[PDB]
Amino acid sequence: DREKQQLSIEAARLYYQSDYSQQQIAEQLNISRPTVSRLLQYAKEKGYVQIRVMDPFEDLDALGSILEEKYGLLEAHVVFSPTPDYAGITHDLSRYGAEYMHETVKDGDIVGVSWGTTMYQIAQNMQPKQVKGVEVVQLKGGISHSRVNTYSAETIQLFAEAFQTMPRYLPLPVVFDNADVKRMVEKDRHIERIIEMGKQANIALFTVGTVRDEALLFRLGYFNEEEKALLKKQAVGDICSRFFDAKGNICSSAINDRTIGVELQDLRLKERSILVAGGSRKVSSIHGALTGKYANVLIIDQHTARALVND
Amino acid sequence: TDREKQQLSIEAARLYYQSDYSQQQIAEQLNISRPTVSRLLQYAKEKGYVQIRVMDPFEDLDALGSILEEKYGLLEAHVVFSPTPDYAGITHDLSRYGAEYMHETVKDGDIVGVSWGTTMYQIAQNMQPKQVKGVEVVQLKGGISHSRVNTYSAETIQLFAEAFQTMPRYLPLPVVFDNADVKRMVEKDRHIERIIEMGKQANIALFTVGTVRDEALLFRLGYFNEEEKALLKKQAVGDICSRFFDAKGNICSSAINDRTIGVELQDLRLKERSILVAGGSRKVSSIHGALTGKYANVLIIDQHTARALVND
DNA sequence: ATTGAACAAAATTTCAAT
DNA sequence: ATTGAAATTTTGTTCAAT
Repeated sequence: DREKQQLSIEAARLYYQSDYSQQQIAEQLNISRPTVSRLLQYAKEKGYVQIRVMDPFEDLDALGSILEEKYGLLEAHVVFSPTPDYAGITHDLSRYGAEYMHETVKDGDIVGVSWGTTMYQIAQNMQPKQVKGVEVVQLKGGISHSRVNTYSAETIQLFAEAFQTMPRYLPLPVVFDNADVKRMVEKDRHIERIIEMGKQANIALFTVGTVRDEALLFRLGYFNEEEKALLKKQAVGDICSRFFDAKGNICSSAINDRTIGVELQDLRLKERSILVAGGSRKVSSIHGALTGKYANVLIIDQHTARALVND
Repeated sequence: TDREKQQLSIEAARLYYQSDYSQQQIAEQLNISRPTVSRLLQYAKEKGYVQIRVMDPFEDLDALGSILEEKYGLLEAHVVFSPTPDYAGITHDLSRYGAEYMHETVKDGDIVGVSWGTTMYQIAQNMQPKQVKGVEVVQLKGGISHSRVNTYSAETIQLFAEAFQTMPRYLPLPVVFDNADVKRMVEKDRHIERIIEMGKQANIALFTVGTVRDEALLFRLGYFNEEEKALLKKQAVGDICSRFFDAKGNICSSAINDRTIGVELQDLRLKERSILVAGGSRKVSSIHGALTGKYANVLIIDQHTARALVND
């Protein structure tokens, strides 16, 4: 009684799993084209072919709402990434970072920047704007040397150009050998306004770093091999090379007190402190940072965002 | 790459399908052109926004797989839909599934044996690159001096290697030696044996079954010297790795298969996953003899050939 | 219930413009 | 690149036709 059902199931499939024409189907079945159309209608009617309007948008909205409540943030943006490998996440996040900055930055904003290959990516997306009275400042200390390009210079430059301003560098190394040295530098007439502008910034954009032995800070030699072994133990991640713990506290003030850059606690004051991070290799650093309540805007992927809530 | 267009596009697709609205109609509510609406719908399908699934009695597909999954004692049986019953049409579709399966299957530190074949090469091309490490990929099948079609042997194993962040282990030997003694002491050469041994160590194996007709050039390259060509034609049903067998999956002539190069057949049964991709209306006899020989424990086959199998 | 020419409404897609 | 207009198939739909 049901050799028709089989045909309807057979023909309907060809027209959906082969991208076949109605007339393509009528050829092999040696039947009329109108008949084939009727068969397809019949299959839809009894539900041999069922159609679904999956919309991840809704999912992402709600997930964000949880992170907003969980860590008490102003904004949480969950960005869809098709892949959970680090690279794919980075790219998708980066491009959203760009868009957000473009939408967010208004005439007369004071914008603090950092460097990082993360940070560079967000910048690279064009994000140009006819904005006025905007200034852009370096928040993170620099290097003597590195095996990879830091892209530090170009990073802040591109930000500047895009905002019809020019860069305020912080022309200092990330770490001084001695704390007294560090104190006396930050007080210099010129240096101080740069740090002060750092603190004045109403926008701040940064990533959090990893603990892998492939970290730039580990490689470059401004840290004791002996102390790094101890420091790594107590430090989940870093923002601008100030290291925190699983509760967001400075793991070592001894070392932090000889580290250059705007101060972590300053971040809490800022009208928008924007963390972009993601990647399942980084989840440890993100929890610490949000616990420290250093960000009030979070940009994160759904892989990492899932791992943060469901834990 | 706009949040609004993704939202607007999906809403329109939702409207067109769910409430059964015409593109013209959708264009009314959205106050846009009819062509635009059509493009939006295409975009939604493209990014997988709208998903269409076809359901049926299990016989048609799925269980169609389980019945022989259990009949031949195979671990896995995958029946792939092909819109047509000719070889090319089937091969193409099987090939693409082959690629996907390998991508899902191959894990860090696998030993992967492959072969060559017009079949094998398409699976190879449709292979997806993968973030995997410690993987090794080895040649299981002997080679040729010459052929009228390109064997694609080299590129086949190369593409597999590249995709798995390893490099190729070739077997630099002819498929057949004139004399069995020659063959034996070649296999014992310290360099060669590492390769054959790695062949036996492989926990994954991927191969097709060449039919009697297919290896007519094996017949035609002066091997088997004909007095054996006859013996093989009538008896053998197929050939995996240019080794032959009969309908009950048994080496047809051990005399001949003792001067043949490649990873031994019986080794295939030992492997954690031995994956046969074959199908085709003209090629069922071979599959019959390969699955009976208990060589494969994973089968990838089309529905035309799969039904013809259950008709024994 | 059921074909299928012939017609008729419905998407596809090039063509031109912005 | 994008949007509509315009033409062309592509899907549906009346009609009993040869």
